[PDB]
Amino acid sequence: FGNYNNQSSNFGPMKGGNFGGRSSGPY
Amino acid sequence: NNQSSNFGPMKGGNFGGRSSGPY
Amino acid sequence: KPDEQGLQQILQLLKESQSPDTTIQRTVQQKPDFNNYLIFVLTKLKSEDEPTRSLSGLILKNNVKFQNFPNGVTDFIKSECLNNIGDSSPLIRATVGILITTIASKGELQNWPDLLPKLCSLLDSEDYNTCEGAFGALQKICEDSAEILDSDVLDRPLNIMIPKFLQFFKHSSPKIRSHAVACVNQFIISRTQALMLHIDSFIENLFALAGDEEPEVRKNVCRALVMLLEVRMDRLLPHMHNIVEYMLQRTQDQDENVALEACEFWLTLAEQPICKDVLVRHLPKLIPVLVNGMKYSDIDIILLKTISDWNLRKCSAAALDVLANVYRDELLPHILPLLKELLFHHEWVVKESGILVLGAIAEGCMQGMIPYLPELIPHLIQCLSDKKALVRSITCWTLSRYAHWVVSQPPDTYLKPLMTELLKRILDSNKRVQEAACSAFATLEEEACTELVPYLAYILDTLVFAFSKYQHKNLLILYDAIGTLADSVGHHLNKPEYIQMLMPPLIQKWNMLKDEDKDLFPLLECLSSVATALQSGFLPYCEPVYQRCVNLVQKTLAQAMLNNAQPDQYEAPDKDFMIVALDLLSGLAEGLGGNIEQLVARSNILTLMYQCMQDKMPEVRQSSFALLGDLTKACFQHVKPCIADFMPILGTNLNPEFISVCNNATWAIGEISIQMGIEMQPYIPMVLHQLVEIINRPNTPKTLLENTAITIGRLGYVCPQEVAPMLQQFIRPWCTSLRNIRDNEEKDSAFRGICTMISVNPSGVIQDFIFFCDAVASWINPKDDLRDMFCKILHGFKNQVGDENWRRFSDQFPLPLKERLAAFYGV
Amino acid sequence: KPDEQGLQQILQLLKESQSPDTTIQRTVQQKPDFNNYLIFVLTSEDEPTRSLSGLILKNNFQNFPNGVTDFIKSECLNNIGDSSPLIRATVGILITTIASKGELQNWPDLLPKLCSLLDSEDYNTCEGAFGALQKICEDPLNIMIPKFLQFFKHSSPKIRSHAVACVNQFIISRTQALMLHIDSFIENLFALAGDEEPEVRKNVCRALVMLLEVRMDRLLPHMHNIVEYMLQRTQDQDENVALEACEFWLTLAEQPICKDVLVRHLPKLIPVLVNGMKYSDIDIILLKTISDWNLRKCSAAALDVLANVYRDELLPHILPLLKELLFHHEWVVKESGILVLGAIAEGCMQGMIPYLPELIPHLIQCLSDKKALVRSITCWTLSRYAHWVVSQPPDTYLKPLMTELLKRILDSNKRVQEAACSAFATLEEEACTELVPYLAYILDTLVFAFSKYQHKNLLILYDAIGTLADSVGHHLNKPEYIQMLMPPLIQKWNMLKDEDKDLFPLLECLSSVATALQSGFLPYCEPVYQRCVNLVQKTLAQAMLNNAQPDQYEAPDKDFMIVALDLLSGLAEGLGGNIEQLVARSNILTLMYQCMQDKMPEVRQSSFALLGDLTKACFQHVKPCIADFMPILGTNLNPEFISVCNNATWAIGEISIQMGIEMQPYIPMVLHQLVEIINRPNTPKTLLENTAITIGRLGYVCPQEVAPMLQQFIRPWCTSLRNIRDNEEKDSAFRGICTMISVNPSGVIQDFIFFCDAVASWINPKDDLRDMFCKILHGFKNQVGDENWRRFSDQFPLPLKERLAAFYGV
Repeated sequence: FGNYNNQSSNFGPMKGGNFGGRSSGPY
Repeated sequence: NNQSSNFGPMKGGNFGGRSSGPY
Repeated sequence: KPDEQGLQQILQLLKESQSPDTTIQRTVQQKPDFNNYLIFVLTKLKSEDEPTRSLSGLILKNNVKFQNFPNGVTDFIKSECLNNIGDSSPLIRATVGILITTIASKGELQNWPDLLPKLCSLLDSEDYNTCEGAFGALQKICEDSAEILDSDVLDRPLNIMIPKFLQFFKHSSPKIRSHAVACVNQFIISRTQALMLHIDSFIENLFALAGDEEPEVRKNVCRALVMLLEVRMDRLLPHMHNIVEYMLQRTQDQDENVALEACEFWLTLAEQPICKDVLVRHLPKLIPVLVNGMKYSDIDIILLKTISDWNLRKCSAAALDVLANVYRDELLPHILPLLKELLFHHEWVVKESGILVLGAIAEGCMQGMIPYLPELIPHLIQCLSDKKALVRSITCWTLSRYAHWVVSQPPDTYLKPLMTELLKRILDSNKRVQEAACSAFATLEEEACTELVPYLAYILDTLVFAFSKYQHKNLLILYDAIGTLADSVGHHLNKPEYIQMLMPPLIQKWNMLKDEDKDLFPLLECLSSVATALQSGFLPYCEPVYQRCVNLVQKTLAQAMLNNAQPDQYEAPDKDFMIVALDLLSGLAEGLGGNIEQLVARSNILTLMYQCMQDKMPEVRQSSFALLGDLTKACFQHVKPCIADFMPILGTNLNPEFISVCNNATWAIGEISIQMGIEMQPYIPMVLHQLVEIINRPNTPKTLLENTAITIGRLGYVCPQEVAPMLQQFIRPWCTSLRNIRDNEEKDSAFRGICTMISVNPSGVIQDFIFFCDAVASWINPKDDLRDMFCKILHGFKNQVGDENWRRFSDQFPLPLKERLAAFYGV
Repeated sequence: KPDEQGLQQILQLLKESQSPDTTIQRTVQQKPDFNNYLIFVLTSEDEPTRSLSGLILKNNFQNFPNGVTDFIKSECLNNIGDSSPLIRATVGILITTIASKGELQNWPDLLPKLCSLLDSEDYNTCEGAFGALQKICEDPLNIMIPKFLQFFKHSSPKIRSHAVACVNQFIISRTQALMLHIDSFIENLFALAGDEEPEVRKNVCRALVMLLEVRMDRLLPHMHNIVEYMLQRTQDQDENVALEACEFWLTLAEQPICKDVLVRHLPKLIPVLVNGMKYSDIDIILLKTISDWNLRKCSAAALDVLANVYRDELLPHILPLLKELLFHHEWVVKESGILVLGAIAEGCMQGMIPYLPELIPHLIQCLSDKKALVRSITCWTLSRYAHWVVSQPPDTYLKPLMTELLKRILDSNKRVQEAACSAFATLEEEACTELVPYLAYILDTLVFAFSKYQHKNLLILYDAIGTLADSVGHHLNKPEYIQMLMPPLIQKWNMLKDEDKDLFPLLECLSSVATALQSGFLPYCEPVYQRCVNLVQKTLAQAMLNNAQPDQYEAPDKDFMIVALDLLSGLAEGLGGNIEQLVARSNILTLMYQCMQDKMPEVRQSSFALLGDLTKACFQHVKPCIADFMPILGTNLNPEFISVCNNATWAIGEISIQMGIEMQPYIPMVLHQLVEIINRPNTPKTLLENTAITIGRLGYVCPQEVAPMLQQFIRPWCTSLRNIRDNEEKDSAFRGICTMISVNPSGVIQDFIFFCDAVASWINPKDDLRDMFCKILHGFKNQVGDENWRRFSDQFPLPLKERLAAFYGV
């Protein structure tokens, strides 16, 4: 208690992934 | 003045095909 | 002559049609337009033969029928045509003519705006051929054009063009003279102002042409006079009797076209109020003439070796049907003497025409015919067997036109013989007697009902046999007959000996037919009549039948969605599949009752039903609302969750513009009442007001009024505190409705509603208490439970108003009612 | 007799060079399944013709029950060890494919027959069966394991290789028939380590890898001994064995034992990994695409994971090397040093900050190396450090990076484009509002990219534009910007037809963009709206037809719907209120009601999201449907589908706000499950937070209904919201709990210590909220008296005790 791991809120809908995407990367 | 009842749904089933007739 | 001299020989060989050139040259050309018109217009001088020159012009005519007309060389053809509409060789002129007329007809050609302006201008030519060629094309265009022609398409005011047409009534050749009449006729129904102001001229000129030796002018005059009968009655009324006597002669005309166009005059006159008084004196001459036009001759050899949909025979007959409905009994003096000889006269043809007359007379002169029936009916039953096919056919029909009387007599004397004879006729004859007999039998079933039960085995053998015997066309008439039986015999049809023969052919067509075949409509409508009558006997079959119906509804709805999203990419569905599947589902719901619940529970029928009730097409809503009431009554368990959803829609659809939807809505609402009881309360506001409005509405069909009367009653019986408040507003029409209807479990439940509604708001009846008494007096045999309610209310008011006031009031009573209410309820 | 005489002419017309017989024999081919096997098993002619009879036979479902599946099976099992090696293997494929057609049981002798052929004297009979038994294992036989184990010893290379190959397909199954024989396998594997055959050697490696994951207990006694071997195999000649050996380090690094075990080996291991991280064969196939998995990538992946295991301790083992690689030497040796620099990045980030002020400028320089493959990973490695670059003064690192990266997005080859555009999205994401000074500048290039790019990179561009809109928000709402970004997007929109799957990324982009542009999207919003509704309508319609008749109607790609729903949801969030008119005239809400019912979670997830979005925008129109929606909302409060659950939950919260007291009848059908979700163990923090707020919002609007259950949720409710920072939503939930507490104070008594902590989590509550807290805490102090309150708060940690004192005077 007393000390609060401070975090940004995740309130709201969970929007689905976009149908583009980024680079998979070197591996 | 007496009659027979018409209570109920009207089914206008115009897909039965009687003879158009002589005219 | 490189492309031309090669194409000029490809048409010369195309003429000589063997087996080779009839497939080679015909397909060679169909894979150009400019040179063909060069052949028809330029080479069609000495250089080539007329038959050849006009042929290239006619292939061009066929070519025109999209990428051809949108081209820029289309302007060369079009230019070339108008240069020689009056070519001296009739054949080439005729070719140019059909080429022009076709090009223009290709979507009201506004790429050709010079056309009509140049045509009207070419009417004033001196070259007769140029004048007649132009008037020819103008007439065809005026007639084909969907709209009438504005001054914008013409390049002259109609104020100039109408009177210019009338000028050509007055002199030219007979060809032009009628071209002229035809043209002005295109302006009558639209009530074109130019013509209305030139009315007296048009009429005067019409009388001038009446008597013209050329038949085409003459029929146009008749055709014109018929149109004016509907549009401009005020201007003919002075000359009526003089017109009638002209038309009487024209009906008798040497030429069959004129005769038919004149004959249409009576059909049109009959529709008009004045008809009765104006015609009376001419009946002595009109009727003999109509009847005469009702034989055949050339017709005859065609029918035994079909004929036109409409002709002088049908028209005269049709005219005689109407006229009968006009004068009724008053016509019989003019018809009976003539009918007396015909019915027995000659052989074949003259007799047949008399049988036709007798049927035509029916509806109109039914009452005045009753006397003659006991002696005529047996003669007709006797005629059913005549050697000649066409005499059997018409006899079936004429008998069906007296089905109601046959039914009202003792079943042994008229029905039994007729029915026996009719059942025979249904089979073995030619296709024409099958149709007539089968159709006529379906009429008889509808009228006979319970009276058929005796003969049900013989009836059911006949129709089921016909299934194998008949062929597409006659089969649809059979579907109607089997359907009518089921309806007219009800549960009586449910016996294993009947089921085991009726079902197999129906299921055979069921499996044979595919979901896209419009042959399902008559078949399924049949099954909905059957499923209801066979009640729980239908159980072995309901599973697959239900599943299919839902699919049809689902798919139609799906298809309708696609079309809505992408009209230009998805075809609109034929909604008749949906209307028919719904109707069969409702027929399962009625016959099976509670036994349907599972199928409903396990399906998505109610979700689908919900979209159907919102459909644009009245017929679709009408069907679904009937289904709603049927489901409400059979498995409310499953319906109830949706009551909150359906009721607002039910409320919207309480609109008498669509009498059949509004009726079925009303009926569903009342059936929902019974089912919910006091829970109905929240929903009454969105419904009651509209219902009181339609029961009070003048000119409303008996059925709609009756259903509204029962629905209010049921809503009352279930929520008196809700409906009683408005009792004063609807009781007058309420009583008027159910007053004439005989006793029944439904009429019973509506009165029980009114009674609980009174016993809350007794003030509401006072203003019209007279009617509520008449309503109680209509009941021939009340249930003991109802009797008490009526007494407690009637005596209860005697108690309120006082014994003195009660006597003075029950004095203004019609005497029989005073006695009826005095005796039956102790007043 | 006659058809076999034309089969010599059938396999010679499939051997004639002509293109006229390359089409005619293709038409004569598929026009048989018994004759071929005779040509291979019995029938004299050339040897290619006898085996080409096998290819068209193995090509050949109707013959599997047509009596021939006992006549062909006769010929192959009888001649499983033919003269030429070709014919022997062709039979091996045939025995496979005949049994491979499902799990066909026309063969009861099969297994027991081949497992008897194994002890044959004839080599090719033994090898034949073993090659057949292996093909089966890779596509009931567990009793063979101890017999398989025997063949590890004596025979050729081939037979030993099948022996280890078969036993390998049973380690995952964890079968008793092997698990009892553990040590025999392990010991036999060790004796097969020294094997001078690569095919054997990799299987031995692969086995030891699967053993890491299935039987850790048995390897530990050796471990430090197996590592020394694996390290040598990682370095092996023949890249196949090397790669299979590499998977070891990746697998090992996933077991907790790894940390303490490897520490000793690191100085030996790391150089070996890093050495394998460069390329040579694959190198030329890139200038003049390579595989999805090779030694390079595996080594890199291993090195990434180890960096995440050891964190900064990895540095001393690697920095030395990194210096020799990053600057020194040319192309390939350099390239790998920078890949190492990116690989290391996540794990040992903090330890590498000191080194960045010198390295990131150096990387920014490499962004324009004359070698493409050096350009590419430079983009990537840089993106792995985006968070530091953005945390520094913009002019030193961000500005030049954003400059060079933007150049790299355009021109070069397709591979550097990809890396750079994807890297830039990572920058946008970390930079956010720091890029507003450059919006016009950035958008200039990304619009050029839109013309230049091909389909594959186009996808990555869409993401960069989407990410831009999301990272910058309203700052995108300026006519300069909308004037350049919108035309290329409309162009594609108009160019594409409703059936084109390339419509997915476009609409998901246009969804992020529509939110960023608040009201700027108004000129464009009508057709965008209309098309989406069409998509949803058509998708559901087609699904109905398929449902009615699968035989005759193709089921739809519901992604058109998911994409349309997500764009309507972004349109609703953007225009909010302006959407009102469009909604009213459309039939979205009817369609949404079908969507909420759809069997695909994603379709439900998207519509609930839209439901909540439309509840805010134009509740006027959503209200009449509330009675219909709430049962479905109630149904979808199911944690099995986290996303659908969250969105349903979110929508309920949003709904309640819009209807005050009126929400009461709907609480029972929703409440229980919400309380169950919040008490659910191992539940995502997003779902818990949303569940926390919805409970709050509900109880705020209907205290009498929800307070009764205050004891059942107060604890998890507190434990959740307790950790999120101050926001307009946490505030709205806390109000609801306060209102409920002052209706059922009793329900809080039991877990009251958590409410005190939940209150103390606030740092700047609104004044009205500050009071509610105050009045409650005091109410409870008064209730129990000062003495009891002193006893209770003495059990608080210090910061709680002190902040409640200072802030609330309690």
